[PDB]
Amino acid sequence: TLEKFVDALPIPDTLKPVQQSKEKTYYEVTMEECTHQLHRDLPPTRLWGYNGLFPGPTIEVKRNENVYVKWMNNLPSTHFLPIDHTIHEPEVKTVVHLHGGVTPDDSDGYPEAWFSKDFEQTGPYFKREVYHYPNQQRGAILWYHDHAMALTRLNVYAGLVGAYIIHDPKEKRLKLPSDEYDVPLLITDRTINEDGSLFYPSAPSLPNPSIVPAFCGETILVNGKVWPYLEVEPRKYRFRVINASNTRTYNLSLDNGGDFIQIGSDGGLLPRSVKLNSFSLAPAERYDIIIDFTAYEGESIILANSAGCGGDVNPETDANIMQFRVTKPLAQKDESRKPKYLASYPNIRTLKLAGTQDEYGRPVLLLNNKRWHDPVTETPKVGTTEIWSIINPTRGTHPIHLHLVSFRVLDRRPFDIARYQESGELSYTGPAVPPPPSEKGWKDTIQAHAGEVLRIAATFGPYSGRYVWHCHILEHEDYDMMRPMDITDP
Ligand SMILES: [Cu+2]
Ligand SMILES: [Cu+2]
Ligand SMILES: [Cu+2]
Ligand SMILES: [Cu+2]
Repeated sequence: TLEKFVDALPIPDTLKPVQQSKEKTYYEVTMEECTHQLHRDLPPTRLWGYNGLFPGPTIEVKRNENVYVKWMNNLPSTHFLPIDHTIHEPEVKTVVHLHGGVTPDDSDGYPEAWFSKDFEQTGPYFKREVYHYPNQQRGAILWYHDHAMALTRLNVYAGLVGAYIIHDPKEKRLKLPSDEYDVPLLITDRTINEDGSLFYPSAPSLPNPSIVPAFCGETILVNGKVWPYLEVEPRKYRFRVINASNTRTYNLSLDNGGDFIQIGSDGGLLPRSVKLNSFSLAPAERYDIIIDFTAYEGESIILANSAGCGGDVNPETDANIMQFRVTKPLAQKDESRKPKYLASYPNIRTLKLAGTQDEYGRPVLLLNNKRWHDPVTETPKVGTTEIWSIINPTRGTHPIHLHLVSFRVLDRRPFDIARYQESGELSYTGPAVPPPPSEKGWKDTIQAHAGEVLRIAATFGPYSGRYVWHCHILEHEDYDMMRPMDITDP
């Protein structure tokens, strides 16, 4: 296996605008086939990257900045990863979803709004080349990634992911670590062949290739490098932790026993910070955290992982994320702060997660037993608030993502799965459990654990139109755990 901690952590450059005035900002981003070395001891890997970079450039914007992005496809006309034609016209389709963006529906990256190279061919919902991000929303860690119909697991795995940070200037009074002490950590597990090429499985009378129900990579990367190290000064740092992996959930900790200070979730700052010894981070979740290296001068500290992916973690491989080396000399005094008080925050629908089987014996994962192409059923009225009760009788956790909105977690409550299985009866085996401090703020991707009913409260706005909701395990999303969502307007 590849030698851990021999490559420095890349920090993606911040994208510079093509045009910026006091009232509009214009970006252009091209998807390019490119080659990048993922580890000291590997030949360069063929990847698909935004602006030919992996991860894509970090986009930084201000709350309410009027932002436009022209996302362009400069990619080959055939894919280099295994395509399964049975889960359903150009072979390569792309569309960019700004995950967590409060976005009008024609700029949200609808799966059927894809386009091929140079917009030559476009899907049925294609409408515009330049996407509009009004950014009228809390400061927060967003990220952007491909969302093309039936291809999302492959296009993201190929490298099409990037960070997107909304800065709210009113938060600058909290004096949280900033500038070079504010670092995104995009975590992606991959399997890499001896020759440096990406491996993605082509099989689980099955079709060949065949989609797989889950992908667990052999190696962990952060910001596009295998098991990297980051030299840090002995002071406070802010890290924007993004799980950009297809399937893998991480459970992070520090091997010197230190704590994290969580300050933010998907939808922005928590109401109050939380000292944590460890945390779970499923696909597309983000943790905004502070690590205080002040008391750890000279130490090497491993960011460790304890969560299995198709088996227990391997102490020599996926038990490891990255290594901090507290050996950078202090440039200036640490003027940053770790406040404990961060922010002040002032119909019912029932949805069933379940899996069936297709004609080939493969599992198909479904929301409410509906296919993607079935007529829409989740149709809340713009401006209305709903409580969604998400019932999970399956064996595993599903990280559920609702587009457009962020939501509040009400509670989780266990139920007997065998009983529910047959009579369809919701017989609770314990009291509801309110969200921990980590989930007392705003979320947009939420772990619905096995054998539990999860309740969330969302207000559906400010925009109306056609959106989606789905599991963010991309191997589930593509087959077929995704549904349209119409926010209706009278
Ligand atoms: Cu996403
Ligand atoms: Cu999303
Ligand atoms: Cu799922
Ligand atoms: Cu989505």
